[PDB]
Amino acid sequence: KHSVTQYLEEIPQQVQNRLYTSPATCLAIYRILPPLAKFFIMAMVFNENEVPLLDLDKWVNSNGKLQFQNAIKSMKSLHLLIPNKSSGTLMINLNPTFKISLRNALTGGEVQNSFGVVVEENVVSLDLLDEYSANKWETILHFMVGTPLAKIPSEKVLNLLKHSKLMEEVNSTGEFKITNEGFQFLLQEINSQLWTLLLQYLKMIETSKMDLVDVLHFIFMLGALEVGKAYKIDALSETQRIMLQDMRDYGLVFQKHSNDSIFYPTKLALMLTSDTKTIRGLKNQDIPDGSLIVETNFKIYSYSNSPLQIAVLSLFVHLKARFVNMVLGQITRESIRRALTNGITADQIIAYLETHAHPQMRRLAEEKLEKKLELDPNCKEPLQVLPPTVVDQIRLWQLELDRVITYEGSLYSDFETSQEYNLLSKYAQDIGVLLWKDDKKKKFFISKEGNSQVLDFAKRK
Amino acid sequence: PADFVPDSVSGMFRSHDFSYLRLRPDHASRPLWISPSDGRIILESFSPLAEQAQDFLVTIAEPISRPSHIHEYKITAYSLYAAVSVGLETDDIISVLDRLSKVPVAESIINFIKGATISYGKVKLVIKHNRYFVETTQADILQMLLNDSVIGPLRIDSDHQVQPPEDVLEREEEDDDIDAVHSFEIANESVEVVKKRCQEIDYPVLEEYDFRNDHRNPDLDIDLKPSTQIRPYQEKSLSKMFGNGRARSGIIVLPCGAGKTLVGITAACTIKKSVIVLCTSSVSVMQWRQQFLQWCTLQPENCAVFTSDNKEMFQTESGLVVSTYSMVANTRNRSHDSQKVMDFLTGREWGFIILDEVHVVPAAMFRRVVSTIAAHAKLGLTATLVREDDKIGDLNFLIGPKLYEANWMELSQKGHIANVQCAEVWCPMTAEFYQEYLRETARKRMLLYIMNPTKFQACQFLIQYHERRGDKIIVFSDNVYALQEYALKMGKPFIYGSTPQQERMNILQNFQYNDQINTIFLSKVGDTSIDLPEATCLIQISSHYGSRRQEAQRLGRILRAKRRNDEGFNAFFYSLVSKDTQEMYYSTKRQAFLVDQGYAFKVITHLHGMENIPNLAYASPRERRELLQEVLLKNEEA
Amino acid sequence: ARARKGALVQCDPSIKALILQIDAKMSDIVLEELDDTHLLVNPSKVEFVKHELNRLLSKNIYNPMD
Repeated sequence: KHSVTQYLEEIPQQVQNRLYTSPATCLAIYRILPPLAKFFIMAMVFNENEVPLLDLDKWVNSNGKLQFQNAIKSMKSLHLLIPNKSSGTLMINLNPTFKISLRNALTGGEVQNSFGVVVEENVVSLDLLDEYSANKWETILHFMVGTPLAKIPSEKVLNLLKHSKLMEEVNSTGEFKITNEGFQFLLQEINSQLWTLLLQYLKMIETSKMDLVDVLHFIFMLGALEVGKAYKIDALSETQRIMLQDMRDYGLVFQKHSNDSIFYPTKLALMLTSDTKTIRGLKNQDIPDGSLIVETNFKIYSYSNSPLQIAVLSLFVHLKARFVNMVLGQITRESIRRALTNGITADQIIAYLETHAHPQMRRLAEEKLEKKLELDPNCKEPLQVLPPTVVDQIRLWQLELDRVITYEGSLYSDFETSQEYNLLSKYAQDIGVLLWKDDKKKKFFISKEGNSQVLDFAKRK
Repeated sequence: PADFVPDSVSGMFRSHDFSYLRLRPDHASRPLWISPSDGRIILESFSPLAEQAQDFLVTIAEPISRPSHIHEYKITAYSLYAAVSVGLETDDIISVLDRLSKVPVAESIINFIKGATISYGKVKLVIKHNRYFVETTQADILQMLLNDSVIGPLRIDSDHQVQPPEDVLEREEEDDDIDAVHSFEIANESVEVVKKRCQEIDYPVLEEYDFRNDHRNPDLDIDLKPSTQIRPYQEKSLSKMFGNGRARSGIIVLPCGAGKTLVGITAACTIKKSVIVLCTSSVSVMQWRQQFLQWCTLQPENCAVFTSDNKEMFQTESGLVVSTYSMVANTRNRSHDSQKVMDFLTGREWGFIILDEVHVVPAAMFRRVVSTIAAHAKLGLTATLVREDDKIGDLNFLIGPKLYEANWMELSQKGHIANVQCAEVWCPMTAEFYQEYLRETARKRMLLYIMNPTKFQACQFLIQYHERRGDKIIVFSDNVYALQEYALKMGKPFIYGSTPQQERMNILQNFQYNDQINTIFLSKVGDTSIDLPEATCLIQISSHYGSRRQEAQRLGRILRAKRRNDEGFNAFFYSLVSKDTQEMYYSTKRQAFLVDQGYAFKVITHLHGMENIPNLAYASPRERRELLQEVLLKNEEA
Repeated sequence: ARARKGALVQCDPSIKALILQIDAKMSDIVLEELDDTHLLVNPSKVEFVKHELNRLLSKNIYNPMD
């Protein structure tokens, strides 16, 4: 988890304070925080007198009071609060801007931005655009995955992917295929897919029109609700418009055509901070949408399917014979080499497959599990929960296929004594260069380019 | 030739290409939808009730029965050929597939299925009312008699005869196919090649060998004797040799040794004719005469068996016979009185012949029985049909494909055949032998494989584990040359080929019901004798390519021959797999059909506790490097 | 006093000999038999060799069972 929070906190306070104007964000980020934060924030939310510290520690009893640190670190980490060690104590209060940025929002303040959604005549249909972006939102996966349909045609979007370079494919030939990031691309479907990308916008977002609130606000304003109009008409900065253009271009925004309106709030924006139900021509029903068979017979077992996720699942198994709702494809010791041909371990595969395609394998989780949870100490010999038999073989083949590690560069060789190692190689294991730390080796390893602190101290020894 | 390959080829009909699926018919109709073009098997949302449906699935293909909604399936060409015994409404299966037209219904496959229902029951080879004739019976193989020349010109225009069913009886198509397009009475001369001509002219023709419909016999020296009983896997085989018209025979694949004489008793009892019986070796055969041959239905006196040293009463009784192929499957023959026996019985029109575990038997020697008896009917009994000698004519076009399989995970729900959880311990390797393994040559490389230090550390651990939780052991290995050294370096008995008969007795007597000297080793000819009714702790150590089949078959008699019916039966198998070595891939290729059978396998490269063994010689690796110096010797002999 | 541009390869005893045997007709391409689990190798032939290294584990199985 990249934990967008981590991206968030990267910036200094003035920028943080810059952003806290848009109230919904303050609320949005409020959701982000661990509960203690959420808790104590309220505790300070409506008392306009900075407060000591031990009191808060005196709020918590024993075990769990570590989260206090995990709490207080976080808030301090982004410095929402302002410490005051005036009287030796810590007099504390939020960034009042942010605090009022909340309170105003919390009790109907002057939030024109967070309340930028100017509702209008609702022309939105449920199936209306339900995949209308979902197509573009799905096709991009294929276009990213590399498939029959040019679902990844966004020149900016592609240039984003190329700029993002998270995909392991031949950009020289144009490919940005399943790298580990591509594998990760397969990994975090919605929360991962959205966020994992969204930063790419920021990743590309460095050149012109910083306007981060007008950027971020365009996000959480989207993250707010399907207000449709009242902003896309006017209530958005030009940075919003480009973001609006980008959002629709990213698909993540439910903006219709004609380039003059308030775009609808596509479901994605809900999914952006949902962590809830996420599924959604006219046939759109799950959970069986992802349909497949998991078992120790090394094959495709597919009645239902996601007509891309299949070829996605193929990315570790050879397609041999497509049929209407089934395909002959043998996922075997041979097939797994492909995920290693890309290189990524199919370890993500395990739980995901133990999580996905079970819609077609629901009788499986009882033909296999038998709920072998409480009978654990009554039998020395459990039964396939969760099915490891191929997974062991996988884990077997895992090393068995991998079975090597290579290094390259120069080779430092035949050192002198136990300082350069136990002065500056556990210190190379303390300044992050080494590509081998074998103490007695008297020889150590890096990657050729990586010496800026490697031909520097052993000379000094 | 005389026989046909078609008895060892399961897992077919897999009709599906890069665009197999037609407009999903069963998409709407979701009561049941097997993979049609394949013939695969899959349930449907309007229909999940499975368990009773075992039989209908039995008609077609291969399941996955640790599958959840259902198991797998497949098409099968000769599989419909087998189904002719019932011979039900052919379109009904298609009608059954009517709902199962999962894609747009694969009428071509359906036609293929109609074709898949073409041959069996559509047989064609004439027969006549106490004789044989030149005609044909069903549509699938009709002309397999009439238009013939060894069945049609080897069908003789003789009108009809039971009493007139003899002179000819173009040899006795007493076991002819389904009969009588205008049927020209069969002759006495030349079907020894017809059986070859058949598939040669490719007639999928359903042989028929009757119960009383050949009166070339005031029906001869058998009679019905039914005293026997039945465990849940008998009757199908028994009625499997009836069909239409008049009766028939065939070939059946089994883990043998289940009182298979008893099932042999019936059909022979049910023809009252001239029959002989055959088994491998006076090494093998005696596990037959007297613990599983008399609790059954036969009189105590008749039969004779022949080795001219292990000879019997020949020229004596009109009754039935029993012999060994390899006895006369060869110009091997001990007492020329063998040729006092040879000529008749060879030349004798036996109504039926019994061959047993002809599996290992090569055409290069198996054709002798083909060239020996030519009995009016035949018995198909071996171990495995998918093989290494998968050559052109398997005994099928002589008798037929396999008739009855075994059953393992869900019929044994009537009788547990020894619940298995197989083990392969993935012991790593040292280059020290391996380096000159990189210097080695022809199979004398494999000896180096036997020189692995890891086998020892595990070997006692197996003995320790088994007795730490206290159940005694049966082991498997090969290449006695040093494996014998292993034995009395394991503290355990040594067993070796090239061995006197005397010493074979001291192995079991104060050893079986005792509880102390509880370990055993095996040779490469001793396995051709017996396995204990004890110690299903089964540990493989050493094997060899190609033998894998019979090696895997060798493992068979332990568990399947067992029948005790408890609640769980916590039984297991174990094996040694020295990692980083030439064979395990072939062993995986051997493993390739391990859990094929549903009898499963689990792997442990290292368990919880392998190293707990302090009694291992070579505990430090310099004795293992002393071993190196001994490792040289034979491979320096090599 | 040295740093040859080398290519370490973490390895195994048995495969080392294999890898040695790799050099054993493709010498100089390994650089030092560091230990059973480490080997200095050839940027010009490294996974090339590991392809050659694959060849032996390809010489191992070939695993078609076809």
